[PDB]
Amino acid sequence: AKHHPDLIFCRKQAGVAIGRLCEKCDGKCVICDSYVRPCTLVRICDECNYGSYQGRCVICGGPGVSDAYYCKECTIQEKDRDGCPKIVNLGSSKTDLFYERKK
Amino acid sequence: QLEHLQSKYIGTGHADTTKWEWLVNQHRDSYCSYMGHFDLLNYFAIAENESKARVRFNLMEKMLQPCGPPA
Amino acid sequence: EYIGEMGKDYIYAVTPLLEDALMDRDLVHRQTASAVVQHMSLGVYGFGCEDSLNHLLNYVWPNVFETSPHVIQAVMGALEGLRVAIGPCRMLQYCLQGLFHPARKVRDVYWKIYNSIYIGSQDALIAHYPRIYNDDKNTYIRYELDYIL
Amino acid sequence: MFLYNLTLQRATGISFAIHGNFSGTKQQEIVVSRGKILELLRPDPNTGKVHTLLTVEVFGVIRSLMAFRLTGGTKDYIVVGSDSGRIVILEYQPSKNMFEKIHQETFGKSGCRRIVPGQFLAVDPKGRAVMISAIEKQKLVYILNRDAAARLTISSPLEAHKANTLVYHVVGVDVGFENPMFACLEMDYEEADNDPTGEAAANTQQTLTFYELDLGLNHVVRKYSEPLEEHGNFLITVPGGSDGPSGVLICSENYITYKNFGDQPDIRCPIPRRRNDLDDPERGMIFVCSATHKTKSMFFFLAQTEQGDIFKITLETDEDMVTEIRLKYFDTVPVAAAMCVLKTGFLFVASEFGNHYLYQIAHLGDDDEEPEFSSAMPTFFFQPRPLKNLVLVDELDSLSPILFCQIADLANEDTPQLYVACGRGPRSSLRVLRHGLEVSEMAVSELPGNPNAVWTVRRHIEDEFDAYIIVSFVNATLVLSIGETVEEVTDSGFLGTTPTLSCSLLGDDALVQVYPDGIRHIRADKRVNEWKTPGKKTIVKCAVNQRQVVIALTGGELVYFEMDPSGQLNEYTERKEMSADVVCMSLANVPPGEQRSRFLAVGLVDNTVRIISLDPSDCLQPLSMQALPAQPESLCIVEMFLYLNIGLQNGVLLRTVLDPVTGDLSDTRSRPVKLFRVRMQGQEAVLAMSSRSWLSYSYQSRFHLTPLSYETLEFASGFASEQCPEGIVAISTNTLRILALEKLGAVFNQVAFPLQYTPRKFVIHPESNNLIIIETDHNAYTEATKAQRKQQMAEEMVEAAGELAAEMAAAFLNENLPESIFGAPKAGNGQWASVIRVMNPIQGNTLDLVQLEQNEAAFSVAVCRFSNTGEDWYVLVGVAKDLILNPRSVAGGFVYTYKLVNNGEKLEFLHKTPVEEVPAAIAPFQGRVLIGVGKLLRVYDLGKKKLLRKCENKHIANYISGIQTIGHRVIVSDVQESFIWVRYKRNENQLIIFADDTYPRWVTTASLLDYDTVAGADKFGNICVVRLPPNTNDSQKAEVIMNYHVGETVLSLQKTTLIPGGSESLVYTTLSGGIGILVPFTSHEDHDFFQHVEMHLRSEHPPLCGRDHLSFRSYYFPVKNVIDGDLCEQFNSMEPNKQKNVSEELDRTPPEVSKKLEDIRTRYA
RNA sequence: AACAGAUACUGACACAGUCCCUUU
RNA sequence: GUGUAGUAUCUGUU
Ligand SMILES: [Zn+2]
Ligand SMILES: [Zn+2]
Ligand SMILES: [Zn+2]
Repeated sequence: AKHHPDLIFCRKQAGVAIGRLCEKCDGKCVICDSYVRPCTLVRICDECNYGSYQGRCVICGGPGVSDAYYCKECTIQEKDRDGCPKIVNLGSSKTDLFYERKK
Repeated sequence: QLEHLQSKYIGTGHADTTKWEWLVNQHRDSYCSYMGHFDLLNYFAIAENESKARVRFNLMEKMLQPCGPPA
Repeated sequence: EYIGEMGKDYIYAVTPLLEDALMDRDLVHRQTASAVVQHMSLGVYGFGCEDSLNHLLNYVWPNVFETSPHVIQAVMGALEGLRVAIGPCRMLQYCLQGLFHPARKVRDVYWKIYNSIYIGSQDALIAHYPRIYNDDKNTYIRYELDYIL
Repeated sequence: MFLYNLTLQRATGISFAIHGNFSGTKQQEIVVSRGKILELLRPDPNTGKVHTLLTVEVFGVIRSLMAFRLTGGTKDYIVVGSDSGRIVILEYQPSKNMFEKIHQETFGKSGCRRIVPGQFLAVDPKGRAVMISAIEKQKLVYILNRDAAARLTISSPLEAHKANTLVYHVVGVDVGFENPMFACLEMDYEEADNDPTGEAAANTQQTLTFYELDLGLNHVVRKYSEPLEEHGNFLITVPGGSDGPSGVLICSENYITYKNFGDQPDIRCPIPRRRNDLDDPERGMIFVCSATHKTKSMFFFLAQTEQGDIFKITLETDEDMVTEIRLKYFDTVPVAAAMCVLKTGFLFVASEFGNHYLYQIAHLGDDDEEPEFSSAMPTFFFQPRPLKNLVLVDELDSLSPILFCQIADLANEDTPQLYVACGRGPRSSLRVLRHGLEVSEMAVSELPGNPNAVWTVRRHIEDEFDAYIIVSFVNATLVLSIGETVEEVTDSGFLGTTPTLSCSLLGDDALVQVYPDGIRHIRADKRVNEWKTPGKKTIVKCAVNQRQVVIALTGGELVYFEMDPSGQLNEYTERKEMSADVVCMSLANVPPGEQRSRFLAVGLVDNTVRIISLDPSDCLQPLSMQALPAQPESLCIVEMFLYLNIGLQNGVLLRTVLDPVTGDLSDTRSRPVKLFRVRMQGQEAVLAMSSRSWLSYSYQSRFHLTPLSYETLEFASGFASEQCPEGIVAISTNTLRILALEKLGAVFNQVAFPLQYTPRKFVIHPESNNLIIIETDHNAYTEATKAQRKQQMAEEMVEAAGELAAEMAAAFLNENLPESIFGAPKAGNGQWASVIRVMNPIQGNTLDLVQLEQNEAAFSVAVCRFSNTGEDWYVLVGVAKDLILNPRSVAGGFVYTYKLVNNGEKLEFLHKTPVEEVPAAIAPFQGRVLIGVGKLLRVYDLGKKKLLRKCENKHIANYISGIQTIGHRVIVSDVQESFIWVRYKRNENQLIIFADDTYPRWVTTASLLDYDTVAGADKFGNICVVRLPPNTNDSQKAEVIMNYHVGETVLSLQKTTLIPGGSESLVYTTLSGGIGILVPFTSHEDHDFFQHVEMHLRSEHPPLCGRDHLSFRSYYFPVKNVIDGDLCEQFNSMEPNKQKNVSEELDRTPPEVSKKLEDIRTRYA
């Protein structure tokens, strides 16, 4: 997601695994969050696709439902040839929201 | 973060970058491009009577220490 | 963004409005105009509409010396889109003047722009580099390109 | 303004020529790689000829190519590394005749980058892993494996990166079922970039490193790293495991070394030097390529030298320890960039510049007259000699280094020819390329009469040669037969008194005589079924068949005959007559699938053809009708799914799909047209005759229409004999001719004339149509200098006190090595040689020759005339002196003037004029000339002692490359800037520039399309068109209106017309041997249609090697107003499902799209 | 220039989420 | 309605 500067990409060398998206993140681009013209499949590194993490959401980590894709603009800009777009951080909004809810 | 992405790649500079190393990167990339394409190598091997293997060997030799020693 | 190819017929209609928006009076107007420029340039890529895109680049370039992160991101996105649509030669010509500026706060911005240009399509930068006259001890001229059959 | 890119000839320059088993059979094929074309070749194992099966285009720069097979497998695969950041595995399909992509994986950005792999493509000898590497820091390993479904799979890449290192070569090590290992020639540069003194640049040596792939732990680790002595350039893999030892052979300058890890003392052997070599002793000596011929009995290597000598390396070893290396001289061939030795004893030599050759190894070259050399022996010499261990069987024509082209009409033909100046070094030549198929005449016999129709029916069906040759006169006949002596048979049983109209093959051995009085049947056996047609209205037309005799009378009175197994004639009681006569009619060949010929087509005066069914129930009863724009002339039916070629009274050929009713009609362009069916390349073709010969062949299910390159003929008949199995017996100008078309030679028949050096430019003398050619080479000797050097060397060798009395000097001065076979004695980086040649282009014989001195490098030529004189031609040659290329520096220059009196056949010296720099361009204008010396532009006029300078200008940015002028406007090409517009003012004598460009360009050539438009090429392979704004007065800038990327450097742009009656086009030729054109659209609807077709094909038919077509065409500048025609024409070879899908997206049927795509090509070219 | 207060604006930013090793 | 990152403009005290 491009709306949170704190998040961090893994972007290691990609493997043969295919990324997945949950219900909330379905139909989006893993780089810019765009609903227009999915173009190319998303692949992730074998460290991300291991054990419990297998078949989870690329963006937030929820249960995987549908495949991930790159939008046409990212493919034109060759932003797809950069490594696994899996997010490794947990974010500041999520933890604070959880703590506020569990107040 | 954009700066982590650009840091890893070889060839990118920053504020405290000198001219010699910039042109060294230019020359190395130019030699690699010459090696890559085919008709440009044919041009170089016709301009001077040398076999393509000799031209490739010379270009590879020039990759180490181009543009002279540093300051 | 929604219309990719059939958007070259409406660049003329919105060009004066974009020029008005990109004027140095307010930050958000320039931010959103830069976003429009980025999306339009990515859309019209490959269909030979570089004439108006050059004018839009000329109008959007003076905004890179900003400090707010959102405007910075919008301007960098617009510059990347214009680099894709126009070609690395024009962007290299633009960024080639301040790359060794005496001020420290200008070289870093020019180097960020140059790195963004360089990571994408460096093999074109090979053919688009400027001639440098060599120094007393260092050879700076690529004599191989001057061979003539 | 949109243009449409087309190609007439593809590149013929081989870069990689790997070999293996790709068809899955026991026959081996060769997969060669042009710059961007992937081609597969199959040499004939009986006649030695090489054939082509697939010529797919990949739209990318191929950087590496290797093949492998999995253990226990039979079919090999193909691995491709290219400019796209992907690795692709391919697989040949003999059934579909196409390449299928099996896998592709992305690992980085696109383009020929420094730190993106794709340069080296080492593969495991067994087939367990593959490795792709970059020039710097990047190495990735993939693991290949098979599944339960008998399909290959690929694993995730394994990284083996290393900072601040350079890679020279990477090869796979044969380890024999152990952990796969890879060896590389690494070299570090970390410290050398940190030593201001500069000694750290020295004392840095290559290190041989081994990378072992740990299959158990799934990671790659480097184990051994030993410094080397010299600098190696490439490695060789030694067959190990069960046969031979492991390790790699390292090739360096003047050395070859064997090394192996663990415990091994290395062995070094010096490379033998040529005896009595004329080269400078300063230079070194390296190998260029190699090969391997491992076999159960033993294995040996082959190696190629710079001079062109093939050695034969044999390793001598203990039980497991190697002891010595044994080098022996095998033969000498032209220098090549890749060699491959196959089974059956064949050697394929892919020359890096020029033609390609195929040799058959007759002897292995052991214990022969020549001695051997070994590392155990304590600088060896050898005597080169003509071929002994090789025999040439085939040659593949190619024009790899095309340097200058000029389309004109220097002969008396009506069609322009192409005069190319290809070639490099002593193998350079000038060729005459003209559209058409080559014709070879063998035997010509004169017939004193007017032969109108001849046939070549065989005596029997199982006979392999045509025994009957019935030459028919106007009122008489002439019978002939095939044999060593062709004569006239008298006792043949044929009544030779009435003219013959056709010769049928009714039975296995039966023939009939067709005359304008009926038909008499004369079978080979003693049986004649005579059947005359009494009356003033005799038979007019005739249609022979393998089992039928269908004829007709006046008024369209058709006659039908059928053969029964008994051997009689069946006449139907029907004589249906139409209102008009027959203009053309014939039967089709009898196919085994159906009983007989499917249908009969009869052309009529009313221009309506009728397709009469051959069933007795509806005999002589039509079933359909078809009209024609003009008078029908022939109705030949071509086989191979069939079509029907129609002849017309006007010079247009019409093809109709096989059907009783008319279907898709294809038209192609004042005399009657006659078609004859012959056997071409094992395929049934046709031969039309409209104004010249026209042979339409269905080669690989593709239809071509290319004329036979010969003078006009009239009649033809197929030829079959032991000497010439495939040919034509033709009659023209009342003589008997023999034709032979064995080699295909699709288009642009070639006739070459040899040269001495690399040609630079040539001009045409307008009065006499003669060429003035200037040649120049670097690192070369003139004749006199090399002769004097030879004399000095012989004197020194005599004085060397080798017994004071040595007889070797006579042999040495009597020893002359043919330079076109043994190469040229390269000397040094400052030497040059040049020569000026006046050549007749109709027949390539020199009419004059002028040799310059040492270090005289010609760079310009011009044929002009001056105002001060009248009828006085002149030749101006620009010459350099003491030119150093890489440390660029020159010492002066000169300009020569000649006189050219005797019809442009003599060159007598007039004077020479010193200049301060090298004159790069000379262009006459307005009775004077321009000479561009360095960055200075000057005007000169003829005098008596020298040329006098009038005007000058010193504002050109850099070196001046070329000059083009029109009217009072002259355009200046620059080495780095694009174009400069400068005007000459006569009243003031000032040259002032008024318009230039914005984008710098390394232009190599320029052509003027109009008063304001210039088309310029580029060093990097781009083509651009630039136009000056209309409101310009001769500061100001020019606007770019077109961009493109051919992918191959262009050295000639020229606008002219190729086919008579067509439209002019912008013909260009490139440095790799390709010939293409750019054409405009005749309608806006056509432009939108082609644009949409290109978009859809780009969408659903991506490039084979993983590149992006639009990104490829926008490699340096974004593409503008050019539509790629190769991608568009790729539609015609796609799968039917995709074809119908795309066509329905086009709102057309696939045949309509095919016709639309073909029409523009057949119009412009 | 630093400390503090107030008012507007951007990010198709998010809303019992849920934890998916927590070890003997 | 609330919380997570930022930004701009005003006012008071040194
Ligand atoms: Zn990852
Ligand atoms: Zn999600
Ligand atoms: Zn995207």
